[PDB]
Amino acid sequence: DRVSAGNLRVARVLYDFVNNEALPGTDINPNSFWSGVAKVVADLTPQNQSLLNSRDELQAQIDKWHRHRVIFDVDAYRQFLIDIGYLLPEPDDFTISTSGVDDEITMTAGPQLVVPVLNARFALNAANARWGSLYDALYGTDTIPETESEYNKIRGDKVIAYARKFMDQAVPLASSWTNATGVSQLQIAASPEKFVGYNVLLANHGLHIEVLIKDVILESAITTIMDFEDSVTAVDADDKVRGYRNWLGLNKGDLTEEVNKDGKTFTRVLNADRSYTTPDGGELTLPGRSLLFVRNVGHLTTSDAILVDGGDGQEKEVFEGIIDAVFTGLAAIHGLKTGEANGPLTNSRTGSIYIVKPKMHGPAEVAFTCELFSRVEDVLGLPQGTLKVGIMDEERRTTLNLKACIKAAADRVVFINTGFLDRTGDEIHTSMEAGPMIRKGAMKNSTWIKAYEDANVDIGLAAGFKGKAQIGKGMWAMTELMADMVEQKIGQPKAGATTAWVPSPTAATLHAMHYHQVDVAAVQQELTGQRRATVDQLLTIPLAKKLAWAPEEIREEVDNDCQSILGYVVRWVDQGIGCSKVPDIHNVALMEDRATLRISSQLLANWLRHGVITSEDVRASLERMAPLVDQQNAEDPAYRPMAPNFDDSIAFLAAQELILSGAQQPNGYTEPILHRRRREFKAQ
Ligand SMILES: [Mg+2]
Ligand SMILES: [Mg+2]
Ligand SMILES: [Mg+2]
Repeated sequence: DRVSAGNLRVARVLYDFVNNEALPGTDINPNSFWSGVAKVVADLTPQNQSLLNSRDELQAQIDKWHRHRVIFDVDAYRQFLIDIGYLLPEPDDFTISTSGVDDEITMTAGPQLVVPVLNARFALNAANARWGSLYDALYGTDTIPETESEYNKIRGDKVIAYARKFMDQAVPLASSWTNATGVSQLQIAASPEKFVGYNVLLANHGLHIEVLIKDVILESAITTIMDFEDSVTAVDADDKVRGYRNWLGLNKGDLTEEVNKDGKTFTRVLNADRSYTTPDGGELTLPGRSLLFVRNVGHLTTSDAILVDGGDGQEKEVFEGIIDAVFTGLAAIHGLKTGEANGPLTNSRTGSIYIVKPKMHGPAEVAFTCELFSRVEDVLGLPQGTLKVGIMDEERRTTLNLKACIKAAADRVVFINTGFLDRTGDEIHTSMEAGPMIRKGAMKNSTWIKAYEDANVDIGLAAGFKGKAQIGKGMWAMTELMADMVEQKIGQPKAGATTAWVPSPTAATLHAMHYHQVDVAAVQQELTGQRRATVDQLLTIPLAKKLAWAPEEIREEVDNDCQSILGYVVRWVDQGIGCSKVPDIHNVALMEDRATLRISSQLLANWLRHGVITSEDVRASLERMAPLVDQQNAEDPAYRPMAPNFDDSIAFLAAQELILSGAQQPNGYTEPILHRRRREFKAQ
């Protein structure tokens, strides 16, 4: 069940999906498509492999360098990084030129949702999360404490009062909103231009508020990243094709999903755009859906969805990132076109497609991404420059060369984002040989992470992002702890981030309040010109000093890390579920994703390498945490317990192998082990 398409031996499920579902309506001759795809693969594969080899070669050099330099000669270290080509010169100041970009990205500051593309139900909700009920968000979360079955009026009243107080912040009266006796320029029984329409529609900081006359709706997830990478499990052509079909469906605009509850079924569909009467009596139409990005995989992994003849290989698995650019690009044409075969809805209003590119190391790797995109646009007949790139700043070689990384994509970049979880994973792996690292929770307060976050913004603004491309920060992982999020996450817009990552539609609605409270444009303007971080700060390796930890602190870290690896991996391996809510050793429900795994496994691998803990301690902790995870999953009938037969569980062995072999994984990446182990489970 592979179709010969010249040099490509394509899994039929993929071949049929492309020819039967994706190609018609694109005006791309099917034979030209496969031939052109063959050629991109032939031409770009050697450079892809070469880039990966450079990764390994640099890491080998750093490992060796630390063998005797074990401490700290900062100057010698820095000059070594220069000599080996790890740290490259900063180019001169420039301004990005990226154009054809939507207003959601250039003009608006607000939340950005990330969702697993493989889950249609979740994807649909994510795309529809552009608008959400503040009342539902308040009532349904701990943002309104339970202090002091059916609706509860004493809660609803707190909800109403909270929204009222929010109204006084975002759309202030001339002379609280509470005292309003009714509404009719708008009148209530400060800035009159914040009345934009009715069907009552208000705008503050470029974001809409709708008061139903009853409820307050907030424009919430302005943009949404449909994720093929860390939040999904996709290890073969079957899984990939599920992902590509959902993405195709979102871009056609006809993705639907049946939802059955309480003996009733409703079909989930995409929301229409929203019409209003303007105050002059004219018409206004606003987007009903989040502007969609897609997160492709990075440069590392290969996929047997296509096996390749020619070049330097023998039926070589194709590079996954290459095929993601092709197939996510192809599907996204329908989100730009308006013919009969292209579905009822479009995504961009401006002729762009937005791909998030993760896990890139350094400017050559950004240049290669841009060439891939260029070659794909050629095969697809999209104008050059249509595939715009969201750059994840989440690898040390990228952070340290960030200005050159942006310049390498100056014509295509629509964001940068501090993917802080991967970035910490890379920090640990890169300096693995330097000595034992501080605890995961100490990393938050480290010199390097502070310079990483600040540099990103500075370099962004210095490259002229204000008004042209987002500057983003990272995910809030604690899904039930929304009072904490409303309290803490205001820090990101206050730091000049025009966007930050949220885990669900409800979190998007609550985080949107922060952008009403903080004028991110003015914050960005006050940041303009400032230089708040240094290369020497970034190069401060977060090594633990001696006598850093009482033995209980060591033990708390180990169990916490093992429980989190196990809770996430067991669902990954046994169920093919890539984004799980997993309760830590302190109880709290977290969004675990592959990057959370990278951090935990690398920290443990580092502690093992330097004798902070033993192999025996690791096994012991894993065995102790297994049944806790089994217990957490008990009410799920699809779950199979890991205990007591730990060595018969592929999931368990996968968690063990991530830690015990963690030091040998390229840059600490979890895919080689996880992909291997998921395939093993499927074939069992
Ligand atoms: Mg369409
Ligand atoms: Mg649209
Ligand atoms: Mg990441």
